[PDB]
Amino acid sequence: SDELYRQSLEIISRYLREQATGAKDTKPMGRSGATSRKALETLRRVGDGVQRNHETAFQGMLRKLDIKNEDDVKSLSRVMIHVFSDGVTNWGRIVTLISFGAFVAKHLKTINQESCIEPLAESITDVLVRTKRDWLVKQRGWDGFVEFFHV
Ligand SMILES: O=C(O)c1ccc2c(c1)N(CC1CCC1)C[C@@]1(CCc3cc(Cl)ccc31)CO2
Repeated sequence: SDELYRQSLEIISRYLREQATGAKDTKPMGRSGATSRKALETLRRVGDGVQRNHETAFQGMLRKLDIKNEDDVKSLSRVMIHVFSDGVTNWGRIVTLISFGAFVAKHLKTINQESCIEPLAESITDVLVRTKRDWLVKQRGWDGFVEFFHV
C-alpha cells in the first residue's frame, strides 16, 4: 500500500480538522503513529505561526478564491498546482501549503460547509504527495519533516 500517501493524509486531515474545530481527535493514529504524532505537534507549532505571520496575505488569497460552496472547493486543486507545485520545493513551502489549507478549513466552518474539510485535506495531500514524491522520499518523508523543525 502507498504508506507515504496514507500517512500524509492522516496528518494533514487531523491538522485541518483540529484547526477548524478547536479540538483534538483522540483516535489513535494508524501506521507510523509515533512519527505522525510528532509531525502533528510540529505543525501546531510552525503552522499556527505561519497563519499569523502572513495573516494579511492569507486573508487576501482567501478573498480572491471567493469560496462559497463545494464547486469552489473543487477549484482549489488547480490553484495549488499552479502556485505550490510549479516552484522550487522546500519544507517552508510545504508548511505554507498545509497552513493555508488550515486557514481555508476555518473559513469552511464559518460558512457551514464543514463536510468539505476532509475532501479539502485529500486534495492537498494529492498535490503534495503526487507531484513531489521524489523530493519527499529524498528528504526522508515525515521523519525528515520532524527532524528539520526539531527544537
Ligand atoms: O508563496 C509560497 O511559498 C506558497 C507556497 C505554497 C502555497 C502558497 C504559497 N499559496 C498562496 C499563498 C499566498 C497566501 C497563501 C497557497 C496555495 C494556493 C491556493 C491554496 C489553496 C489551499 Cl486549500 C492550500 C494552499 C494553497 C498553494 O500553497
